[PDB]
Amino acid sequence: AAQTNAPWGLARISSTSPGTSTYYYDESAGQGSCVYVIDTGIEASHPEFEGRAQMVKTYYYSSRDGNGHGTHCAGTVGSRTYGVAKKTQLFGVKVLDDNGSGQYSTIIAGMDFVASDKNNRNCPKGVVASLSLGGGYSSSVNSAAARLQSSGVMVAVAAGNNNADARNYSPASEPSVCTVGASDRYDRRSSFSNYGSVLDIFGPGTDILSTWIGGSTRSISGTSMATPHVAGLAAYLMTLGKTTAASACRYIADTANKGDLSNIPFGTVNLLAYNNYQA
Ligand SMILES: [Ca+2]
Repeated sequence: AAQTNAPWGLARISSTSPGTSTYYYDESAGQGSCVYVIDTGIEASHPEFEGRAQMVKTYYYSSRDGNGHGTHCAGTVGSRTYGVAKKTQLFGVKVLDDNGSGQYSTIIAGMDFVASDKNNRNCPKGVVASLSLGGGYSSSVNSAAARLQSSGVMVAVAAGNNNADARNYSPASEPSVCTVGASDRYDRRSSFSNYGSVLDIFGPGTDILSTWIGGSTRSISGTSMATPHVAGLAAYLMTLGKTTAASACRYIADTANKGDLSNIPFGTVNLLAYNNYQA
């Protein structure tokens, strides 16, 4: 398949080079996989989701996304126009309030929720979780992310937007998950992206067009936007049978574009997510 005039980030994850605008992908498009978006919720009624999105848990008085961030992330995972994995099922877990903040105890509960709830869903090709959130180091937050990964979910987490070493942020610093940095359309590390040895991979994170609340769309930037590209790529590759949840991060790193990015400090991987699709 070929989607012309795609968002630059989709085009980038199907290309060996910057500067193209078509997204190429296998038509299976993540069918039979599931992605949990652990964030501010998802506006499931958005037509871009085509009935494939639903809210499954909230820790607040409503399951509505009153912020937009979670809807934007879900759109990059799996919306029809803006998504990597255009046929995946999307499950929203609202651990962040409508101001975009959440207590660590609530975030931990949401991760343990996903580890159990996957047994209540039909995801024969595999289960992914996209965690576009983060704060200071907490061993409890890291151990919750580690447990989720151990349960058989591919966990993708944002490196954080502090232009600092991700070792000092959670769940970014948990070694066993897939920690995602952000790049821009000219293959530079995004100026805000955290870095360090704990990073596994970079994805597109600057000026990312996706869905928003009110049935709308907008471009925004962050490692939060890079993370759902990687989560959607994992869902896509699972459906193709190329990898499993336990192996997906290593598979993505093994098949990534190498050495493309500038401004990677020594000790941090120089790797940009790539779907290796050949039509
Ligand atoms: Ca890792």
